[PDB]
Amino acid sequence: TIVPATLPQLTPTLVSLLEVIEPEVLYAGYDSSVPDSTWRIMTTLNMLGGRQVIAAVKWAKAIPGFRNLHLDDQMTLLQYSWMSLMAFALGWRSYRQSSANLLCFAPDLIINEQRMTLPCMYDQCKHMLYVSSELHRLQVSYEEYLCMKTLLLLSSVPKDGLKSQELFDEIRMTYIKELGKAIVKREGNSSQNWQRFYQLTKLLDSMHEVVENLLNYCFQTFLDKTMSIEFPEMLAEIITNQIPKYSNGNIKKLLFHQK
Amino acid sequence: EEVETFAFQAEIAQLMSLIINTFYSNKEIFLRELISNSSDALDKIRYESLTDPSKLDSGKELHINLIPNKQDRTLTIVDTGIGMTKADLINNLGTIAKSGTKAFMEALQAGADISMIGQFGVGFYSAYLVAEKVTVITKHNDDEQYAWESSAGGSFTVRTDTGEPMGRGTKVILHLKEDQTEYLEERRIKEIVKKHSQFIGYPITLFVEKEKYIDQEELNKTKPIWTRNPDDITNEEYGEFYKSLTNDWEDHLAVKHFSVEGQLEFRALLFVPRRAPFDLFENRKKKNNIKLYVRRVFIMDNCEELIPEYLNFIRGVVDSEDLPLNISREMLQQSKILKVIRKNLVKKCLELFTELAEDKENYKKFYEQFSKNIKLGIHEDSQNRKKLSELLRYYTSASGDEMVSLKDYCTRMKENQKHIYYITGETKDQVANSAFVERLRKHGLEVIYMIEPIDEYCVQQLKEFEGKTLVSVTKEGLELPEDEEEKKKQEEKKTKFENLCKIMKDILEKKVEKVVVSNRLVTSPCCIVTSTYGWTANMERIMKAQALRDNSTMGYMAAKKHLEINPDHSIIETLRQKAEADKNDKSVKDLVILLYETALLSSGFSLEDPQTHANRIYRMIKLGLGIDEDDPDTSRMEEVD
Amino acid sequence: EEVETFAFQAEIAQLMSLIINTFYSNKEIFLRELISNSSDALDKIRYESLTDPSKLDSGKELHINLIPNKQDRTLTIVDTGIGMTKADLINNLGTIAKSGTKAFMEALQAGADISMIGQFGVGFYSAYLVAEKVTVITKHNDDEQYAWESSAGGSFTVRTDTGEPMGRGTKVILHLKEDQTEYLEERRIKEIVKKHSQFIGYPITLFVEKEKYIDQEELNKTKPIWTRNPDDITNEEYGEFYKSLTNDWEDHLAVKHFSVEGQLEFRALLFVPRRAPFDLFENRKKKNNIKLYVRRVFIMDNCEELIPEYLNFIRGVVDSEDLPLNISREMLQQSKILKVIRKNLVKKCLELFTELAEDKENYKKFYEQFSKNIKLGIHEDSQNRKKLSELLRYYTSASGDEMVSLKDYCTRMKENQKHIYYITGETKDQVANSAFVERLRKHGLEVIYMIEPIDEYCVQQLKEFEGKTLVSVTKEGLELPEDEEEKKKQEEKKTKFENLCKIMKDILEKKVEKVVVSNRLVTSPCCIVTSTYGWTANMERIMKAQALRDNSTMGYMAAKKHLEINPDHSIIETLRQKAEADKNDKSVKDLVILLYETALLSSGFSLEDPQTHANRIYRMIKLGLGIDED
Amino acid sequence: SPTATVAEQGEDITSKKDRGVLKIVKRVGNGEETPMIGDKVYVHYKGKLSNGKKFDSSHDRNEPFVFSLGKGQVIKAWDIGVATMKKGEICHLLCKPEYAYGSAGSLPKIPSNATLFFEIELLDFKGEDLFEDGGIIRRTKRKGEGYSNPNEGATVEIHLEGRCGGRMFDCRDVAFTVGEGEDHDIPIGIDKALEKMQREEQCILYLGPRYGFGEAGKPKFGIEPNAELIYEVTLKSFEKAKESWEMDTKEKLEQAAIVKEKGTVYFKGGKYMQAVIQYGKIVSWLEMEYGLSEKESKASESFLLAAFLNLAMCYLKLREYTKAVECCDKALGLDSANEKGLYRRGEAQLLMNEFESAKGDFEKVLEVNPQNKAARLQISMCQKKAKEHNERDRRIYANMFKKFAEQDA
Ligand SMILES: Nc1ncnc2c1ncn2[C@@H]1O[C@H](COP(=O)(O)OP(=O)(O)OP(=O)(O)O)[C@@H](O)[C@H]1O
Ligand SMILES: Nc1ncnc2c1ncn2[C@@H]1O[C@H](COP(=O)(O)OP(=O)(O)OP(=O)(O)O)[C@@H](O)[C@H]1O
Ligand SMILES: C[C@@H]1C[C@H]2[C@@H]3CCC4=CC(=O)C=C[C@]4(C)[C@@]3(F)[C@@H](O)C[C@]2(C)[C@@]1(O)C(=O)CO
Ligand SMILES: [Mg+2]
Ligand SMILES: [Mg+2]
Repeated sequence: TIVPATLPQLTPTLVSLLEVIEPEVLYAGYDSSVPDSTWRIMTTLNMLGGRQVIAAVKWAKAIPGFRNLHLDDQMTLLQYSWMSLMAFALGWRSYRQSSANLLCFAPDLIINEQRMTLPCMYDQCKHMLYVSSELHRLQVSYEEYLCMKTLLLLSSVPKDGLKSQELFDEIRMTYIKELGKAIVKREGNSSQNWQRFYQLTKLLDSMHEVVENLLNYCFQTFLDKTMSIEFPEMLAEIITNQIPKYSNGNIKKLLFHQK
Repeated sequence: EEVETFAFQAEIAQLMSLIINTFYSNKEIFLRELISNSSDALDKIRYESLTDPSKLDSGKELHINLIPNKQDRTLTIVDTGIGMTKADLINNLGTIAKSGTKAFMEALQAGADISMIGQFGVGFYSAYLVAEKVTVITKHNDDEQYAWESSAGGSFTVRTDTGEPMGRGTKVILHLKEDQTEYLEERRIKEIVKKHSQFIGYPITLFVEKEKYIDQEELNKTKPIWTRNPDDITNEEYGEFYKSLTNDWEDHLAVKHFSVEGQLEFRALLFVPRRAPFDLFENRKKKNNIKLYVRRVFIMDNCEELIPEYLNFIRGVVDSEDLPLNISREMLQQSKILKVIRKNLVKKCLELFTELAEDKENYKKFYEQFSKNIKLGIHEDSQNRKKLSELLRYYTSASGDEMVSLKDYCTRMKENQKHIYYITGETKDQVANSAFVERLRKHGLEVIYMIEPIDEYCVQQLKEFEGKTLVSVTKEGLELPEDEEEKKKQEEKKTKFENLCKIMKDILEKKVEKVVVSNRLVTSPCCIVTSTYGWTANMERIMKAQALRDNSTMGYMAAKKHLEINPDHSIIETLRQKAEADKNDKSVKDLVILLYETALLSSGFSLEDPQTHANRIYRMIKLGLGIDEDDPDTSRMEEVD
Repeated sequence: EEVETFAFQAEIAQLMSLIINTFYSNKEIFLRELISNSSDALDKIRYESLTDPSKLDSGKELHINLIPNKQDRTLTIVDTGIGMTKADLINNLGTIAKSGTKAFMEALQAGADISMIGQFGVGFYSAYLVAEKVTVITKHNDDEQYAWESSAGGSFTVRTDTGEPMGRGTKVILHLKEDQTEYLEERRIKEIVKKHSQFIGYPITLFVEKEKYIDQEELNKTKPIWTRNPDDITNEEYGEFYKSLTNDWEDHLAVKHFSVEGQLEFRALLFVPRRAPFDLFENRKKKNNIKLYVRRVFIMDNCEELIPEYLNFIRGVVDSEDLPLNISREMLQQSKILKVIRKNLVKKCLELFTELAEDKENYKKFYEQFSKNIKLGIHEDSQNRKKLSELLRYYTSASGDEMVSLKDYCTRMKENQKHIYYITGETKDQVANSAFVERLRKHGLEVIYMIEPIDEYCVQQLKEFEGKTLVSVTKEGLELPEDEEEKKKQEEKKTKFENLCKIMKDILEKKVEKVVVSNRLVTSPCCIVTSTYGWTANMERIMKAQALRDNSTMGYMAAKKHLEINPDHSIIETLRQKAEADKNDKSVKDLVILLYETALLSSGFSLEDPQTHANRIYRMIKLGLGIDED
Repeated sequence: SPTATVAEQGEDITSKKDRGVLKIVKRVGNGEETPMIGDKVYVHYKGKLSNGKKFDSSHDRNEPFVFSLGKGQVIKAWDIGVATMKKGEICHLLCKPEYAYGSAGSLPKIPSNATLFFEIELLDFKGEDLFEDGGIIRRTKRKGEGYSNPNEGATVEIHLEGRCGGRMFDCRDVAFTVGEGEDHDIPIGIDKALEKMQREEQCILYLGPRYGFGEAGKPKFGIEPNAELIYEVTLKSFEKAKESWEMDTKEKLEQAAIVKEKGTVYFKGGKYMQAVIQYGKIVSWLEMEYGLSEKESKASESFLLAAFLNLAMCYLKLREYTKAVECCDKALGLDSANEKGLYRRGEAQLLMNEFESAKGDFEKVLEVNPQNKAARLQISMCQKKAKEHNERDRRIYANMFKKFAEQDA
């Protein structure tokens, strides 16, 4: 008798919604008559960091699905991945601003190879430029990039989990689906879309090391008192609260892809 | 070194088995092939007789007879074609891959017009799909009659034919398998024949015994017409053909007859019906009703690759004489060919619709039945969207009661009207009287009324017409080409009622994203609009109603509600003053809620729980009618710590 | 009559042309065929070595090597199988439709377990689909090395092989066509092998150059575990198999390992995913998901005929033996076979779900992702409604947030129920609080809350459950097990209220079929109820929301409406008195309209004005707010 | 292309002679001729690249670009720009690459030196912002350090002119702590204004009706504009407040006890704003994880519950049952039987004309304490008020259907 109608598909908008949500880049820099001393560089970066980190909070709140998570979990995810998100943002801006494996932070702030003078960068160049080099190597587009950035927001959980877990898991699949689409529609490939997806996922999975190593350095810079560095209260509070979570193994890494 | 050289050989026994058992899946095609061989036989004699008329002295009627015989389980096929000499009989039926037909054509001069069906040398043996044994009797003008006979046993024999003379031609007798008698039935025959022959150049007569006498029915009375120059075909002829093919008592609405030359040769006829099929988008069978023929022989149907689904209402035929086929002749070998075919068929359909559109009366008849298909095409086809949009017709606030073109819209637009405005909804009455268009109408701006649920898809994708973008009048940020004085007056109004925006927002914190002072309204105290992104009213209800959908997406895609206030309504002005006097006035709270619930209904949103709206009303009725019968230690509070 | 007898012959030149040009739809298969013949060669030697191990003295590793050579534009395939003697190179490669493999099988003992890929005698030749020249080098244990060569021109040659020794086996070298070099690429090769031959029992290694050195990459690492007795497979093994099979990362939710041994013989693995599937990557839209293999070789992957669409979320494999296949080996002959397979696949899918459901938590996980498909299976596939319906779960008034089975409703039925009551609507809450169920709640009757659009389609087929009739509570004529005394009172009420029934019908003439006194409401003065035969408001809103429409659809499915009056309500008593006092009191006219209009909204119907409703309210507000007329 | 021609033309606006800004301004209109400094200035503009290329950006939508800081913030070209901008001026200021997209630039989209000038129609630029909550007008002369600001808990040294609204008050350099907003009659909104000020920042601060002592009518100031307390304030020095994540576990409990006493005093003194402030510190400390034993955690709960309840009363007097409700809810979440919270929330509800919720809360007060007649009285009052409202409706609505029928002539 009755034949159910078929369903045409509506324009997916999650990617364009994210394009709209993404904030503009903030200014940072310092009076150029001052040499780029270890502590000056760190101070400039710390103030920028705290400002970009707060922008990341409203940015997260604005994200579909994410915004429906219990607020405690929303804030938990921001802390746990704050480094992942910041590093990713930096790596992409770098390689797009210049093919050089430099660090592009702000309209007035570039750290070129000759400027990687912080002990932290010397030891971590292999991790911070891991990300810019790989995104460059794969010639990552903005849109598939944003899809991945969202997944980084969702890349770590407490070892004890989230309260709205049965939403979290949905949100991840939702953006995983969007990343797939972001790849398929631009590459034009079949089996290579499968592989590009995994190649990109592998960044986000290897980035767990990128973060722990960078994280330990930011802990050391804030914890010790050997450099004349000003830090924003925001980052200082986060680190004060984050160090024991890190050291106690209370933060769980997620594995995005195998096969 | 010494290198041995060898020829390739073949094992006949296995080759015979494979042809019979693995090359074909549809037993019925055996008839198709026996007929094809026969039509070549007739065509070859016809050709010879062109320069030597004595060839037909032995008989002039070129026809094919089909004679089933119930009693003996046999089927006889008879023609009057060239026939075979003893030598040819042996060489062509005794050699598995020999094709006399192929050789024949190779033996002809360039310029011959004749196009044969066969070329592979194996079709004959398909007889054994259903036959236990076959017998072939033949007469050639230059020889005696001989009788060929065999089972597919690795050998065959030749006898002098000692029976009746047949004048000329070949008579094929199948002795059918005991369990294959279904092919002996008149109905089944006729169905197979209709399906696979249809446009054979020689008439077929089926001989059926009835109470007895023989009923001689001509099959394929209808001739192909696409083969003719189109200029030469009258409209009636196209119609007659059409009706015959489709068993459509109605005539065609429009037809496009064309050909393509070079690389791939084509001829095709595309017809537009005068009625949409009732099951056009519901039938679960394949949608493309385009049949593909090669050298006038049916090959394929129901193939998605030929046509995009949105055009699945065009009826028609494609015929070519040069495409490679697989061994069974049931499909094309190279699928890239279909890609080319599709590109061209679509291009021409669009030309037809464009031409049809010139006749205003006929276009209306068409559109009424098929506007859904056009709209679907906008949604699915990203390349022809730019042309398909020209075919759309809508009612507007200034069209009276007929639908008009998007072009018509834009040729009436005003110097400062940079945007095209539209509204969507359940029915013309609702949109026409909606609060959302009150200012627009007042200023003389035209609004397109979109009604069908599918209209919601086109509005996503169309974006703009000739550089003029589309604007939904149910969204925030509606811009009108207002005067500077008008803006200043609004600026002043906007610094008033700020307290209301805040108070009402508090009352409604959990209901709306914002409360603002607006200007789209001129009559009505308030309305609900949707923010720039996300589903709008209608879009949201439609999605909720889809039979099959992922409900989790509704936690992402949903409207963001903003409440707009008309500052020049008396309800609003009274509340402004009253609310300022007392922020907790109970009556203010109660009235704000009713305005809100009312606005949702008038704004096209469903209401969350009607057994509240109703209750608010019922108590008001009771008051209105006077129906009041059922409705007539302490210091610890001060302690400081 | 003297009758001449002749044998059949064939023309080799044309036969060769057909072999190359009109049997195949694609070119992937040139490799598929070379590999298949190679694996048989290996299997033959493996078999011989069972009784005579010296056969392997020339080499024990049974494996296949693929060695593309971009520089020479060639491809070499190497095995260590039996190999061929000079005599066989001539008889088997020089004879069209000869099958050495078949003869071998014929020569075997009855108890042999050699599940050989069988054959026709034609397939080697497919090499010429992509090659300009083919060279075959072979070493048989009982002979010297020979080199066979042909361009398929109607001859071939035989040379003594004077090059490097092989020990044993066959090496096939293709010299490729100038314009078909994609077969020299790693990606193309890997796709082909995985697609058609991943379950061949002998390891396949691909040898390629990179910074240089040769990288030896094994491809067929997954075993066809379905060949194993089901009892010996652990859950981890199924999971790993599954993940490799589907390129998933999640494990399976449930699996059924099944076999058939009747006229047809096959085995299958059917997996239920832990998450509803989706198109992560582009594929044929709504491709089905059961693949068919014959003798471990992939044959077909989108056969609609195998299983109903409602079960397309099942992923799986069917591996049969001895089905008649098409000469191209791309299709099955005698499609009646597919019908049989489908029958069995569905039967077992149902057993799986029945069993799955015993685990309440997992059933929930299941049902959350897959309930839509179950419901489609009710609508369709009518012979299975009697079992599928038991898998449905619904919220009911007594369940709180639990969903229950229809059998639960049944066990809780009162002795006076003959009917199962249900209500349909848009949300939980709107249904649960509806006026339509007020007396059912009063008397303690259970009501089922149906919510999804699908439920309306489905409910039409489910007429009866375990002998009980399913009824709706939004239609006129609802039966409740009421006593005689109330019934008498109801008639008395009709008598005094009939005057209104008539007056109200005169008012509001075109909106309803009739106005009647009702016994179903408690607090609402009224409601809008659907006809006994016809469609509910929910059906109308669904149909009126669909993309696929006609005029006849609603010309036929539009609902009739009837208005029901609560006699016992204070507004209603007031109207009776007022209306009788003056039938033309215009204020009655307005009250009648508001009750109707309000009832319309509360009963689930769209209000078409809609502006008028709003305007009546705005007027009332102006009064309430102290705003005068002027 | 005129927009390319001007690349090397114009009057000299400099910081750097070989870079700087080219004044290629077509005209000055309608507005004060004085160059001006100010926040939230919205302007509209259109324009092109110095190489003559049409620019693919927001100016084609006439973007209402906002100048966020008094001396500029986000467009070096327009901030260098603000320094010479007039109201009504239609600017065409072409700024060399040092003022374009910065050392990184906006590349990948825009190279660092791809500069522009636009035809910019300017809005009045005089005056910096006020405040997120309103109540203050702030104007600046000198930026402070930029890396350091006072936070409550820190004593600050503030220079005060002595002036206030054209009048004088006891306005003196003060080593100010937050309690002084009420204790030393220092305009109360200074308590938060100081947290945004940077060390050595010079700012003119207007403390409005509720930010100042306008509403209070303090005779101590005796300033006709008690509601417009405007004068220069310079933050010269300060100490560092120890933050709640810097303070130890016992340190926070000790301060909660100290602050609690201060809060109690402020409450009793009518200084509810300061009481709230002190209790605010108490609660934010106590809400944090301390790592205390179960009995030790009760010192925290005691301080916390008391603060919620004191805050509820402060808010009952300061605000119309807003934060007071929240405070009671928090007090009750912590102690569901604390009759003080049950009662106070019930009053907040009654006092908002929420009769049903008020009655429910008073009924709860009496389950906890059946003899607390305050709740018994409140229930009776809730009932009486509900009756009054019901009667008013009858007076208006009774027989409206007839009234309507008759109006409909
Ligand atoms: N009725 C007939 N009259 C005259 N010649 C015939 C007749 N039937 C068959 N032949 C001869 O036998 C030859 C073989 O025909 P067969 O159908 O086997 O080949 P074919 O038509 O090339 O096959 P295919 O249809 O697959 O291309 C023909 O080329 C023709 O010369
Ligand atoms: N690599 C090899 N080693 C040893 N013998 C082989 C090899 N390849 C082919 N042969 C022999 O040559 C014969 C020719 O069969 P061919 O392989 O052409 O059939 P097929 O490809 O199996 O046919 P089908 O396509 O129907 O499966 C085989 O029966 C086998 O005896
Ligand atoms: C090793 C760490 C890792 C660094 C950071 C990595 C991620 C990042 C990306 C940006 O786009 C801007 C700033 C930040 C957020 C960062 F660059 C700086 O803040 C300084 C930082 C913390 C660090 O360099 C320090 O040691 C300073 O304490
Ligand atoms: Mg033939
Ligand atoms: Mg073989």
